[PDB]
Amino acid sequence: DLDTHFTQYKLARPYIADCPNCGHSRCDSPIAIEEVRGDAHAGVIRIQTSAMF
Amino acid sequence: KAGSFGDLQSRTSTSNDLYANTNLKLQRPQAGIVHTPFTQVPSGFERWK
Amino acid sequence: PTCGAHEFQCSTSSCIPISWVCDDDADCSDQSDESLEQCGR
Ligand SMILES: [Ca+2]
Repeated sequence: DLDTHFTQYKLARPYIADCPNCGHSRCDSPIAIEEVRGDAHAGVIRIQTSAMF
Repeated sequence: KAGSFGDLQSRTSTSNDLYANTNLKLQRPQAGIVHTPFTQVPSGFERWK
Repeated sequence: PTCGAHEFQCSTSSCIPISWVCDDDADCSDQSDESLEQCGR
């Protein structure tokens, strides 16, 4: 079921954390790139952010 | 040696024990923002490959 | 044959976990999981 993968994700929320270089001057943004992982074999990467998709 | 081959040695694939030296060092956060910046030598397994 | 209690067999001795059924993904080779009967869509 699609709902089985979201049972513990309904209890979570987005957050605002700082990240450098939104525009020019290191904002506080709803999108905040944390822990980019790039150890695959065809240039496919996984990006963890603060927003909820 | 923190950068050569054995900077992360675990006795089996799911061991709770884990030996790891990586020359981790914490730095001061700057100019009034909340983050934890650190500094460590890169991976010795990646350098071995 | 049949698979275990934590696996749902699609067809031709290839089984997937129980949460992997009707989850918008045709994981099985015969795509039996999302069929209108098991999924109803
Ligand atoms: Ca599926």
